[PDB]
Amino acid sequence: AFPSSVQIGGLFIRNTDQEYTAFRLAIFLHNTSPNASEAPFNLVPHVDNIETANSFAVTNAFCSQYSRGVFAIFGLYDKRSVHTLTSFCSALHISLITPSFPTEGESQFVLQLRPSLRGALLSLLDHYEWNCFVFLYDTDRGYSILQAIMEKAGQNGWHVSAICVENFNDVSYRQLLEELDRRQEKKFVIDCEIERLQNILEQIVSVGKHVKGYHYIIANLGFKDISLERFIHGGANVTGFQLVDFNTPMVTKLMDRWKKLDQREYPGSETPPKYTSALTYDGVLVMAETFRSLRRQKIDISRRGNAGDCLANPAAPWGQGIDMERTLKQVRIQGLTGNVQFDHYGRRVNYTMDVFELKSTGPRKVGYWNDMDKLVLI
Amino acid sequence: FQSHIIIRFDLKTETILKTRSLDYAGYNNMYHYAWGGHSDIDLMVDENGLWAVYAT
Amino acid sequence: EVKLLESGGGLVQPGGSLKLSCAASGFDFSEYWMSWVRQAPGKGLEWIGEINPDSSSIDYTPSLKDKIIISRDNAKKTLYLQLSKVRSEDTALYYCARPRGNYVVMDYWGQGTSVTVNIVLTQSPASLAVSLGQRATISCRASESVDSYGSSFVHWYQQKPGQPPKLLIFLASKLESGVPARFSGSGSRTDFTLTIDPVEADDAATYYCQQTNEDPYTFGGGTKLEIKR
Amino acid sequence: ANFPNNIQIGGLFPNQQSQEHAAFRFALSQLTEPPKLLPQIDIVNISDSFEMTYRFCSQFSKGVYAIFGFYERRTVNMLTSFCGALHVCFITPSFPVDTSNQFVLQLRPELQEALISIIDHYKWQTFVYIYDADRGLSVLQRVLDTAAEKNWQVTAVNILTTTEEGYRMLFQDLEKKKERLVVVDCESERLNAILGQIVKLEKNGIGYHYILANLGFMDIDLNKFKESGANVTGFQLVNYTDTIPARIMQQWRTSDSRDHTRVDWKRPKYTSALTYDGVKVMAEAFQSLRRQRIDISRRGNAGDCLANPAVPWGQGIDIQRALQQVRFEGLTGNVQFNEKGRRTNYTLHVIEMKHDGIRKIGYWNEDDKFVPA
Ligand SMILES: *[C@@H]1O[C@H](CO)[C@@H](O[C@@H]2O[C@H](CO)[C@@H](O[C@@H]3O[C@H](CO)[C@@H](O)[C@H](O)[C@@H]3O)[C@H](O)[C@H]2NC(C)=O)[C@H](O)[C@H]1NC(C)=O
Ligand SMILES: *[C@@H]1O[C@H](CO)[C@@H](O[C@@H]2O[C@H](CO)[C@@H](O)[C@H](O)[C@H]2NC(C)=O)[C@H](O)[C@H]1NC(C)=O
Ligand SMILES: *[C@@H]1O[C@H](CO)[C@@H](O[C@@H]2O[C@H](CO)[C@@H](O)[C@H](O)[C@H]2NC(C)=O)[C@H](O)[C@H]1NC(C)=O
Ligand SMILES: *[C@@H]1O[C@H](CO)[C@@H](O[C@@H]2O[C@H](CO)[C@@H](O)[C@H](O)[C@H]2NC(C)=O)[C@H](O)[C@H]1NC(C)=O
Ligand SMILES: *[C@@H]1O[C@H](CO)[C@@H](O)[C@H](O)[C@H]1NC(C)=O
Ligand SMILES: *[C@@H]1O[C@H](CO)[C@@H](O)[C@H](O)[C@H]1NC(C)=O
Ligand SMILES: *[C@@H]1O[C@H](CO)[C@@H](O)[C@H](O)[C@H]1NC(C)=O
Repeated sequence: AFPSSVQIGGLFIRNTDQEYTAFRLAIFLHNTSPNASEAPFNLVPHVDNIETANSFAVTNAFCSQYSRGVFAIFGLYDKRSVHTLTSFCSALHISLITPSFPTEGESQFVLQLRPSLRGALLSLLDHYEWNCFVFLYDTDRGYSILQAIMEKAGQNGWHVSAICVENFNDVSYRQLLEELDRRQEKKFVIDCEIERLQNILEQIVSVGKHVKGYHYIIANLGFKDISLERFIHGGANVTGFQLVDFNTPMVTKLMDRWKKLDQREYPGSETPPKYTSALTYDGVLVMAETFRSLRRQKIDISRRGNAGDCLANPAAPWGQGIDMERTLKQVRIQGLTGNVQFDHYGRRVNYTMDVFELKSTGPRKVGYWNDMDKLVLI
Repeated sequence: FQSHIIIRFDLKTETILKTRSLDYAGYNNMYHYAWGGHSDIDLMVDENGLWAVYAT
Repeated sequence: EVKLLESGGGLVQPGGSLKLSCAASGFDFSEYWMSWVRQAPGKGLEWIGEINPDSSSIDYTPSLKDKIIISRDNAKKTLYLQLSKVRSEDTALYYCARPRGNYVVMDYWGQGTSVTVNIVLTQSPASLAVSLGQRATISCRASESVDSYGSSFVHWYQQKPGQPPKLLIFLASKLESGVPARFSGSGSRTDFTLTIDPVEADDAATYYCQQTNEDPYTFGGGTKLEIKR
Repeated sequence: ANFPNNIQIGGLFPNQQSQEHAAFRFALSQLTEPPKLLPQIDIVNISDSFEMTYRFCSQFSKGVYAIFGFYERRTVNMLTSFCGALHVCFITPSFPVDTSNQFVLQLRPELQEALISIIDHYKWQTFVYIYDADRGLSVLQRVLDTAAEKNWQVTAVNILTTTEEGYRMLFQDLEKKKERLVVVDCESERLNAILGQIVKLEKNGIGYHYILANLGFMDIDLNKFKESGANVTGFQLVNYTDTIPARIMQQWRTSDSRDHTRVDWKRPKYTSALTYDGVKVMAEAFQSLRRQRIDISRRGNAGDCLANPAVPWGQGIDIQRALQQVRFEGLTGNVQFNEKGRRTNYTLHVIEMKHDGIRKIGYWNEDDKFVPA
């Protein structure tokens, strides 16, 4: 006697129009499906766009969604909201599907869709035989990449000049680039946000380091979504990573609907989907798959008696939450990002990415990185 | 207060006429606005008449 | 474990001033304050005087305050107590002891000697005799609270006639340091209890329960323990 | 009237048995002024945000005026957001962080600048920085950035992620060259085991200069590092020779009221001094509130913490201003907070030990920097 409507939660972040559009499109495609096996129920999303005021607003949104009787919450977080959201989700046995930056400490009731970027970066830095370079980073997504880079430098004798560019402006960017060129530093690894990376690239073109002889490695999961036009003409060496393969039947099947969508009804559809939107779509597919698997397991999901206040004096975890988390960690689906499968820590396992390089004609696929096969070149 | 009840009150005769219940509506900061403050039910008028915006 | 040396016990003239040499060997009185306790023969101990570690202000016995004056030097680590109009009952065994609050090893009283010129508790059984290697339990009932300021505020001292007393169990959480005695306080301990297992010939002494919860620290009647053959 | 007779103060302590709790109780018992502080202490896991926010909301609904507790890297942002939203002051002796509000008073002074000045004084250019992950990475960023400007060679080693074999390989690489330079930035309760690891399997002597980045130099057992040629340089915030700290410790020693836990001795920690001075700044701030006849008493019971139109109480800004405009001499010295709620205008006693004893080589200030002596 599975319920015909299953309530899910959605927590969204500032500047999340396109990912919310992908979430709504996936909800549309699941709910109005011609096949009766793909949609044996109906997903009811309780959506909160908070424009976060940190943990206070996150806790308020989580309590508002928890009182409605949601089974799983599809939420995003930043550096100021990951800990409270993960602790609230783990304490109350509510699953959290997040396409945000991956973490390590949270190991209960958290499913992260974004794969880690440390292994591919280390394999690329050791296949390129880099021993003295400059790492421009920011702390908006954790310290895992910086820690891994410093550990590899200590274990291999590299010379990494680590610079945090969180509070850097355009003038300071130009001064830093000129100072680094004065020290004959031409090898760079950039791990920043999308806007910060675009500003860094604009400053690099402004000072004129996009000419041949300069090498840049972009620590981003989307390489074709970055406007790299002057670097093609200048001849600078640019190497990047891509998570979603645009020459995949599922991805082009989605793209057929994406170009047919209405901008005034589905905002953010005027541009091709980023990797975050693809991860959101894959997360909705994962939720549908695990709800169908729970239906096949004869588990009557319900939150009739657990609906109430989050901060009660006795902690009242959901009884069937551990069943939901066990079913969520056992999924193995095919989607926009390829093979979606999770380990017992709720992290991405068995994923394949494509390592691209910038040539005179554009981005050229050079190799592919797999979790167990490391870097394989073509 | 603390109910999904719409009340009509006269500002001239100072008496009560109708106290109806909004069917399937949230109350007590259940479905408020972004600013909150127990704004779960919003009553307005337009050229066509009287309208109520709430959530279900 | 600090060392305390006390020697020179002998009779004096009628009303003559007497002094006892208490030397703190291996340590100094600045780390742990030295306090002198007077015990009569066949009676509980009484606090003769409490001093300070920095040698700023010293106290005296609550019974006879102005009758006895004790002067101590922390740098020299030497304490001397004097009195006037000494009587037959005033010639009791006076022993110096370092402060037990600093550490378990710091609870090392002096040798003590006798001359011929509070806390209320009852320990049972009074007459105890068991063979070597046996387990012995003694219950010390008290009229005060079993624990002051949360933790226990009672202790057990294993004293012998003519020998330096030693504190085996203190506050039911820190046993005697250096030589870990098998008997220590445990549990809620409404009555002070210490399960000695296994027993030994060297572990045969008079165990007296003194409660620091009730001001001042005065030794009770205690329970006598021996080695049955 | 000017102030309520009894003022409720919340407390979030990691455990019941600690030296910090004993310092809290003794500092509360010392005060005899008419403004009395009633403590409400809850034992709460500091690594869980759910339990910590439940305790915070319970204490806020009870009606506390200020909260004295500890946090971690997980609960710092939550506490900062809740204090900035509800205008409730939080006084802490934990590690300072850059991401904070004006309602969080961090009693522990920063050390990320004195360490750089000490390294610059010793003319270090190639060294190994052994740091702790769960202590804040701001000092590691500062070290790396200063290395980037000054062309240093820093080998960053994490304590958690390095096993014994990795430490052995790192130290063999250190003895490959002549000048072995190590900067350790880690807490005392783990630095004891770290130094035991260094002295047990690894070795030192004739070189191996260590710079220990901590606020307490007498808080660790350096006898294992003694009787060798290794040089250890650290920072000292409190020393028990000056008149006020000696008087406070003497009153603590000869206390008529017995303290809790087991002992209050055997290398007392600087966090107890920070707790003592936190109670003291709370007391002086509330007495200054009573002196100026500014009404602080609550006009109505506080509601739920999760009210969406959360308006701040009007006395919160006055409480924060009184807590911030404080200048007294305590255990750790001069206690004074700037406009950002962190400690400023203070001093550290730079102490070196080179197989002879303890020698003070100078002091570091926020204005005169490292002045040798
Ligand atoms: C205080 O709260 C923290 C949460 O921030 C608690 O840490 C958490 O402890 C649980 C176990 O009690 C950990 O779950 C286990 O994790 C291991 C992997 O380390 C996994 O193999 C097990 O199957 C299980 O899931 C949890 O990971 C951990 N969270 C962390 C470290 O972020 C801590 O235990 C609490 N302390 C007390 C005294 O309650
Ligand atoms: C990694 O993913 C691949 C799929 O891309 C897995 O290969 C599948 O393995 C199952 C058996 O468990 C077969 O039924 C499928 O036909 C395989 N698909 C293929 C070959 O395309 C592979 O098992 C995964 N590895 C791990 C360790 O999970
Ligand atoms: C650690 O301290 C010792 C003691 O000062 C230093 O040894 C001195 O080294 C200099 C130059 O090498 C000599 O001129 C002195 O005679 C040495 N003094 C003694 C007492 O031997 C040692 O160099 C220091 N270690 C480091 C790494 O700076
Ligand atoms: C930094 O702290 C010191 C130490 O308290 C302050 O020095 C005191 O200043 C006041 C007023 O100027 C004097 O009355 C005290 O006698 C000083 N004490 C000592 C020990 O010198 C100093 O003023 C503080 N600096 C700032 C900018 O607040
Ligand atoms: C719809 O898709 C499901 C899953 O592939 C399949 O089992 C079912 O037969 C399909 N129904 C129709 C009518 O094609
Ligand atoms: C630029 O990239 C090409 C292709 O990988 C490589 O052969 C060349 O050595 C690179 N040059 C520099 C300066 O990195
Ligand atoms: C200890 O404090 C006293 C205060 O009078 C000071 O003179 C002395 O230099 C301090 N010692 C150290 C090592 O800082």
